[PDB]
Amino acid sequence: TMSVADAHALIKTIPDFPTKGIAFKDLSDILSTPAALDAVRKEVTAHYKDVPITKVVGIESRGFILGGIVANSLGVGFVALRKAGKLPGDVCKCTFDMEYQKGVTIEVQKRQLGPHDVVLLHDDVLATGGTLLAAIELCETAGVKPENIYINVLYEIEALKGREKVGQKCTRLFSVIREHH
Amino acid sequence: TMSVADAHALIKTIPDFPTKGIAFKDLSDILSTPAALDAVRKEVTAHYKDVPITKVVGIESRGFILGGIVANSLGVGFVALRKAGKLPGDVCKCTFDMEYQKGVTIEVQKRQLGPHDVVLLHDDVLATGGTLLAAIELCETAGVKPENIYINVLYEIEALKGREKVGQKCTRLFSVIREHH
Ligand SMILES: Nc1ncnc2cc[nH]c12
Ligand SMILES: Nc1ncnc2cc[nH]c12
Repeated sequence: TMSVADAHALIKTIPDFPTKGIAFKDLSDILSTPAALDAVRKEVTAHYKDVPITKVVGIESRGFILGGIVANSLGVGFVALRKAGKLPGDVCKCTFDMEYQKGVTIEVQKRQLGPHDVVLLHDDVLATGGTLLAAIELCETAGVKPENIYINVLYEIEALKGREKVGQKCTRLFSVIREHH
Repeated sequence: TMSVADAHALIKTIPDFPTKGIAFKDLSDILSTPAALDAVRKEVTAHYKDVPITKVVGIESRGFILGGIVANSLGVGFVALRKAGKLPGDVCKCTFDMEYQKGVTIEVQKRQLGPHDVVLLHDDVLATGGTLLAAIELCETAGVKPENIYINVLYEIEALKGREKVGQKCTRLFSVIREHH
């Protein structure tokens, strides 16, 4: 059976992608390898076994794959947070900046979150933390209480100190894998 | 316990979205309601219980959520098919047209699929079938054999006869829910 470390070994670092100067972390092989995906999924689910999560909020398409898997594994519903224009109906919005794109607008359907929810935010990679900080804000504007937000990321690039950045709004941050030094 | 019909009742039809003249099928409430998501997931997994699927290929972000859930449930890897520019590394490409967007380019990482694979393509909604037809093409260019491709969609809008369109390349098409007449 593969371990989280084995999953880690499947990650590829692609230079100058999408734009030059950006070291892209390709997590694709963890997702296409069942034993590696199970290892990472189990790590997340065990971690929140005693946390009364009511919804998993996947941050953009990048967080949909494992986000959905975790939601179904925990037995809670999944809610998508997407760039503006993709979600229909009443929505809450917020504008932010991420590692290789500045001026993005995220949205969430108003009806999917509120005061009663305990949210597990999920993102594939934690870089500058701009996307996550914006995501916490959105959840809170929708009515989720600050103390009821937890964060999970598959891969953390500690060098960019995104953790401290996000720590201004949420300090319950669990990363499955951290970039090797 | 909710049934597939109950899941169906959670779907909302949004008029003139994203552009006027388009009747958008909002599947969001099935995904945020665990009992409805379980009902649909179970329907898909039972259906392919005896099919030797080796990979689930989710068609764009729209197919990532349930696509990932099905992949992990079946115990196979998940492979993303995305619009051009989003996937890094060597890729196979193809250009198509969908209900409210003409001139889209889809891609798949070359290394994720090949001759040995039995693919379950998954898309959230089957409309004109342009996206699916293009997806089958991509899989085949990557090396997947025509007889080794199966298709699953969560919701089928039969009125647009996408099924016959896709039937030119693949006739193994299972839709969980079909639009009411
Ligand atoms: N360096 C990086 N690698 C992979 N995904 C992201 C997303 C933001 N920054 C990234
Ligand atoms: N009418 C429609 N509703 C929801 N999703 C899609 C995707 C293509 N056409 C659609």
